Amino acid sequence: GAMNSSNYAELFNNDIKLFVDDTNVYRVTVHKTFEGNVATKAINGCIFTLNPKTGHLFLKIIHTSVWAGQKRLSQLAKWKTAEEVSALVRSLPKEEQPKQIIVTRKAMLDPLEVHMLDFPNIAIRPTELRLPFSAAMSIDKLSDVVMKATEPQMVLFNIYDDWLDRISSYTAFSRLTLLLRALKTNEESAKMILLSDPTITIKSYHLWPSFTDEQWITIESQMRDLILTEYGRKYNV
Amino acid sequence: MNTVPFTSAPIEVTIGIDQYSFNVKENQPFHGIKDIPIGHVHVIHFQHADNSSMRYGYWFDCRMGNFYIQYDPKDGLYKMMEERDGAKFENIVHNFKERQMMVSYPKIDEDDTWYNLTEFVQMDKIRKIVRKDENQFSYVDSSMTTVQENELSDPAHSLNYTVINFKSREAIRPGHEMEDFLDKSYYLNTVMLQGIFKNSSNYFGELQFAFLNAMFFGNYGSSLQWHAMIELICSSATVPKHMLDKLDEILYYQIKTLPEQYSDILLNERVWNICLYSSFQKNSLHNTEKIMENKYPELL
Repeated sequence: GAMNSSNYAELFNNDIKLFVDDTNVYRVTVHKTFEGNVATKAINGCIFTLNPKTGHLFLKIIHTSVWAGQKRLSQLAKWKTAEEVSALVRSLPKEEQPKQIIVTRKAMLDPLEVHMLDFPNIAIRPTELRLPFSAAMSIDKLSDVVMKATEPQMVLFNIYDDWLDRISSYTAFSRLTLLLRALKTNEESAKMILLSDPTITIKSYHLWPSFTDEQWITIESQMRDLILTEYGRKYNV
Repeated sequence: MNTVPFTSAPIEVTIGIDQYSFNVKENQPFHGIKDIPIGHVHVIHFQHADNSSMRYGYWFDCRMGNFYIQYDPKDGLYKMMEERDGAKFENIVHNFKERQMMVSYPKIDEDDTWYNLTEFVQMDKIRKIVRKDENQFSYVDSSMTTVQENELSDPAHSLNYTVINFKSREAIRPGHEMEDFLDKSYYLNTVMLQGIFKNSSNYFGELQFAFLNAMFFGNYGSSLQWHAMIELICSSATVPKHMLDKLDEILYYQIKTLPEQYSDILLNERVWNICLYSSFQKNSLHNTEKIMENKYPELL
């Protein structure tokens, strides 16, 4: 059923599964009109579809044109998400199609379920975890390729860079969500922490810096410390 | 006016006939029910004084034969049987009514309640849901399952209701995924009305049969079927105007006849709030809305 802290290591067995995060699909800025009314301006968005075992990110860029002449956009965004996930699945060779898709937001269950009707043997599941995939657009390279795009377009990434060459999926996934947790709670500072030292760079084909094993420890500890500082501040603890 | 005689009454049981019912004591001289209106379907039903669970009953139509009730002590229930001998049947009936051991079907003549609950129920359509074609009447009880419940086990005893499923290929045209699942009009009008039921009257008849099985036997699968048939209409932006006005009458009389104390298991909170206040058809169930509010404001 629902994914939570109990059935957490399932993400790392050898059943193909993907997470689908729909939070950055329909993005707007809110502004005032000449007459003083409020209006929205949509910007480009992205479906965040991630295999947590391998790091394979299928970033489906959502061009603002898709909304042109449409009503109930936040509702439509959910259906376009499911249409695009289904199309991803159909495009994958059978042996690669996922056996589970885990939506990060319960509202996506019914659109996905309806779009996946041709794949009855793929289970659509909710989750009770509080995953931080909305901060995907705080990763500079993902935000850049989304914002530059001029047409619908899919871009493949590995969100783990080359970490799996030295650590396990479980660990990889925890580093990732820790880094994104920090990025969600205080982007300025999280980014400060990653980029302070100009001598540790990001490879042209990577998303994150090329930290050594020792350096990843200092980083994870600074991420941790930031997150607990920000919680104290929010609640006065 | 037709009659259903009872050979005997060996055990203490509560007998029901349509929306009427009587207590009959063990070996009370009770020999049947007289003055049953020809022209509608009827249902006679039983709840033993010992076993308050399993309510069970027979759906029938007098035009289709001479029917009677005999207790079977091996199987331990009142059974409906057909007497094929014309003469021998009028002979038992005349004797018992001359002996006056029979209760009269107690119809107030202002009351169109039974007619309103059964308007679209045809006996022929009943025998396609309770398939047992050696009998002109149909047996239902509290415990029978539906075909859709059997997909998620003995098919002889199945209630073969029409399968409705909002998340199915039948309901959702490829490419109109979003549109069909927010606006079920397609699924209602083309697939169900024009495809399977052929007309709104058979639709309504199953809907109404389903309600009555839920009410008289607390058949939980009938309750599901009834709500599904309601949700499908209320979730459809485009419905024949005649069907909307009939549905408001149908529901009015169902909600009116329901026992007040059973409103908790027989009425699905989500469906009813969706139909009355969220659906396309919120504004089209004026009678049903008004009764629901004044009688069961809690559920909403």
